[PDB]
Amino acid sequence: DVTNVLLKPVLTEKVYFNQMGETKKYVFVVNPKASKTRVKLAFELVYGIKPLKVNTLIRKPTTIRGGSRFPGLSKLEKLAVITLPKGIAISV
Amino acid sequence: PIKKIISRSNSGIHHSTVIDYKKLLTTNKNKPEKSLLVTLKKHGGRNNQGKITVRHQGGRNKRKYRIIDFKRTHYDNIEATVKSIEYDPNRSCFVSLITYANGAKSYIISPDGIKVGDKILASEHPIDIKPGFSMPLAFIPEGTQVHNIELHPKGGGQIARSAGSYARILGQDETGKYVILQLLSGETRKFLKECRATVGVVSNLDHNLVVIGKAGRNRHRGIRPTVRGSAMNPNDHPHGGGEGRSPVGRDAPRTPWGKRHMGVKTRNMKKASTNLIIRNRKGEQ
Amino acid sequence: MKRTYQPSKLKRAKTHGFLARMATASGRKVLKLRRKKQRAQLTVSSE
Amino acid sequence: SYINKPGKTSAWRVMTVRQQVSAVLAYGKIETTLKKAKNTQKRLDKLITLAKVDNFNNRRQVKKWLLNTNLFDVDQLMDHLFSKVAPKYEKTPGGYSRVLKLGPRRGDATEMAILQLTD
RNA sequence: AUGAGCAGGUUGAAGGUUGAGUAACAUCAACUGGAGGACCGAACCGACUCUCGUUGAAACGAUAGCGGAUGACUUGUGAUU
RNA sequence: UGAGUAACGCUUGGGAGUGAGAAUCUCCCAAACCGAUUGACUAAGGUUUCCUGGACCAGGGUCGUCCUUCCAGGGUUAGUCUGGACCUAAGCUGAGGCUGAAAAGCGUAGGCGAUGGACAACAGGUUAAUAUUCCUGUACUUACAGUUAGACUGAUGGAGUGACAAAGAAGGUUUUCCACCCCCAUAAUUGGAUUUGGGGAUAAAUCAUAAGGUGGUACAAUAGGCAAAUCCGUUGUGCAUAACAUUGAGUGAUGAUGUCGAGUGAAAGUAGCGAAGGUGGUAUUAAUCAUGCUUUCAAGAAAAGCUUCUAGGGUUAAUCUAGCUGUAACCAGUACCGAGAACGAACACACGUAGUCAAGGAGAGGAUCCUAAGGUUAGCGAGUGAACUAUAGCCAAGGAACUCUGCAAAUUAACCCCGUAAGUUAGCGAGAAGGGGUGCUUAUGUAAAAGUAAGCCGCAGUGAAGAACGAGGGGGGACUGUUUAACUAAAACACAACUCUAUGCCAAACCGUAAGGUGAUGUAUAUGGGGUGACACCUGCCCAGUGCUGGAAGGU
Ligand SMILES: [Mg+2]
Ligand SMILES: [Mg+2]
Ligand SMILES: [Mg+2]
Ligand SMILES: [Mg+2]
Ligand SMILES: [Mg+2]
Ligand SMILES: [Mg+2]
Ligand SMILES: [Mg+2]
Ligand SMILES: [Mg+2]
Ligand SMILES: [Mg+2]
Repeated sequence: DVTNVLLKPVLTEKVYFNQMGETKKYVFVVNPKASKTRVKLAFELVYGIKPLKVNTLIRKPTTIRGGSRFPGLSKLEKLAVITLPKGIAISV
Repeated sequence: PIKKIISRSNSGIHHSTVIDYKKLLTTNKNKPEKSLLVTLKKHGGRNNQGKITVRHQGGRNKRKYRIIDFKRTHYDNIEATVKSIEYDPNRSCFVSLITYANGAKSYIISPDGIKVGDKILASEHPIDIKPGFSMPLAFIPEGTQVHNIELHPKGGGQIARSAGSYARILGQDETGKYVILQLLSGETRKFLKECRATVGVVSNLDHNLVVIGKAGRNRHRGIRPTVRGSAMNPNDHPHGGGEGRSPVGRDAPRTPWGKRHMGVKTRNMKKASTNLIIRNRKGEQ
Repeated sequence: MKRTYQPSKLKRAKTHGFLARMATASGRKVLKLRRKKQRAQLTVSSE
Repeated sequence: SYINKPGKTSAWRVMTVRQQVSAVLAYGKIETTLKKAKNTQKRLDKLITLAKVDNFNNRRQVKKWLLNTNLFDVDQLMDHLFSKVAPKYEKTPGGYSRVLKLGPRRGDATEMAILQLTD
């Protein structure tokens, strides 16, 4: 409920391609230590719409900046898609 | 009795033999009763440290220990009845599945002669002498074949329970207690008169006449190759080394370790049981 | 031919892992030595 | 060295000749190495001179050499040949193709040449 | 400890049944049965020979042959000395 | 310096296009190899190597507009898949404790530990990248609350089941297959065609059916199952031949007015459109029933789980079963490669790496040759065709004269048919040796085919590809096996068997200081150790010396 489990929404062409359907599957990146029940409860508290389904995945850190004399590591983040009832939509 | 196996597999010749298992057993199908089976974990010659303490022991098949009642204590003056005679992989002899009147199944070591439907009893009062009966040695008359003897009273039949073994009664001692026994292999001992036993020789008398033909059969039986000393190197064995088929060098043959081996007495004389011995397969004490 | 390093991350973790090196006194001693040398990859637990 | 490429076996040589002459019939010009055009020209001339009769036997003989191309399949290439290429050469005794030399390639300095046929 | 694998095709034991035979045995003939650290031979395992290679393709290999190939077999995973 | 020398570590040709630059990039057409695999799905392993756009410093044994390289952006979606929240095997760890200068070692209750057990989801579609996860269609499972009907519920404990070896054979069942039929396109300039080519399908799930398989059955007594049991076990009685219980491949219907579908095809072979989507047999094929059955001995996991039993509870009720309404279903993996370029080999290294799918022709076959589905252009080329090297092909006459030796190479080779000696442990020798036939057509063959007859052709008829060369005598080891990874595979080691020796259980021997453990949950028909090494016949003399055992007087 602290709403420290909704870090950011991501807007990619795949996300839009899913948006021009009818379920309007909104997606977010969430606190990796959180869970699907916490994510859906937070979504209910922040918008007021009870979600239909939640699916999650996490992107493992990888080598970034290649060979540049100072290579680093990427960010480990969890993405949580949030389906909705067919006849509803909301902004972000 | 043994049944000769004719291989006719044209790669060498082997005159192997095997106990008949057909006219001696009953219900030759391997269908043991469930309630008294516990699996044996094959130590494989090794030890809790994981090292090898006993050489050439490993590779046996997977067995299931048949819980055998040696003590014969919880059931007294309650009649039983032999149900079948199976082949027990763990030991050389044959096991009978008996059934007491109350309805508690158990395994005992089958004396030779018994068949399905016979009736046996075990108690502490003077009873009959038919094979399978059990009673303290103080009541058994002299001369009868006896097995499943134990050293300490209420201890369970450690002594003389192998296939085709027995022991002859030889009366009592002059002290009144310590009834004298003529154990197999010449040794004569003294047993307390309150020790239990069972009359009748042990069945499967022809386990000695078997002739294992193939090496693989022996290996499946749990035995591994034994490398002689003369094949060894001068390290790892006192008989090793030598530039080809050397004879034993030292004064006397040696063990893999330095201990003297041939013809050397090794029993510990300072055991309380020494007073119980009359002859030790060669001579007095 | 079959070389001498067939990888299996489970075996690596159970053998050289941190908790494996925290099981015996000698493991604690070698951990102390590695802290003294300040090695960044202290154990195989860190990639 | 014991194992090696199959190399330029007789079958590979004659199949390359087949492919090149088929391509010449299809298009009319080829940019290939000079010392391959100088060999292909023989079979090219033989096929051109053999096709000035249009009997079924000559078409059967021609079948032994042609290979289908993106522009023309084998049967359509036969029809093209025996219908318009051979009539163009009904009075020239031999020498139906010319092999002129280009500049060397930057890759291998090999001496590319054009195998071309015209009256 | 726990699983897995052995393309295919041969040979036809013991035992049993039937009949003969025997006073009863033994033994003989036909049918059944399908055994073997059995056979031939792919995957698999191994390394007996020649050549090549020896700053090699390779810190032990390649073509060609070669031996075993239902077992004292081969192999994955886990544990231990 | 060696030196612009060896080497560049399994293969092509052409058209068009881009671009400054083209053998090496893109597209197109062929071509050649792989095709029991370079084809497809994955475990482990790697950790972004995946997709799109851009770049060609560096890396690519050459070039580069291009790359598994570099830069920018993007991509993995699970109540049902793999693992955890369930269960234990080997084993690990281990409160107390035992043991040990100290550190520590062993070990009990407990707790972990899959390579195994139990457990609910299928077909299709969709993107550049994911799909039993997303979407459509259809379902299933478990909790939780309420409601309705019925019923007394029964554990942390007991019992049953769970629950298992190897080999082999037969049978049911659809399949493969064949034949017929249906549908679609196809009618051919090179001589003759009145055909040729392709396709003929559907899941989980619910209901009914179900060939079969498994195994006495019901009643009455109970002195056993830490405690009680109606359960199990035990004992009698009648019925027994099928009844009962249990399980069961497949079949039928819905699922499906759907999807797929040969092809047709516009803006791409793509969107779309898309016909038939069957009959009978089978002396062949696989897969299931099957954790079924038979035989043999080397006698073939545990726990959880499921059913049941009472205990204990409930009674002014709980709890369970069934239906209906409603709510919920957690965490981690999900990309890609999976190998002659992403892993282990320092490499874009000819090497190694578990499992699964495994088409056609001849073929017993996954052997062999050419191919189907599908994939590739072995990341230096072009010339010449000298010596010389390697790998092939062949060689007249002779046929081991070579040589340390027939090393190497050469002959035979498949199926069918005659024919097979000495010796022997009577099993073998033995595919012994030595010979004959195979092609095609017609006829006859039977159920197919082998077989048979007639005829024809060639030098040749498993016309190619894949198939044992034997004979005789001797030494050794009885035999199958194992052995010096990376110079020695044998006469060496082991082996079944023989003998001797030790050991009566807290056994001898062994690891450890010791607890403790192996020996062994075994008991002299057993176990440890030395020596010989099937089998057949034998194993002679010497106890002076040494070793061992025994000895009781004396000396030291
Ligand atoms: Mg040069
Ligand atoms: Mg020079
Ligand atoms: Mg030179
Ligand atoms: Mg060179
Ligand atoms: Mg490879
Ligand atoms: Mg593999
Ligand atoms: Mg094939
Ligand atoms: Mg092949
Ligand atoms: Mg010897």
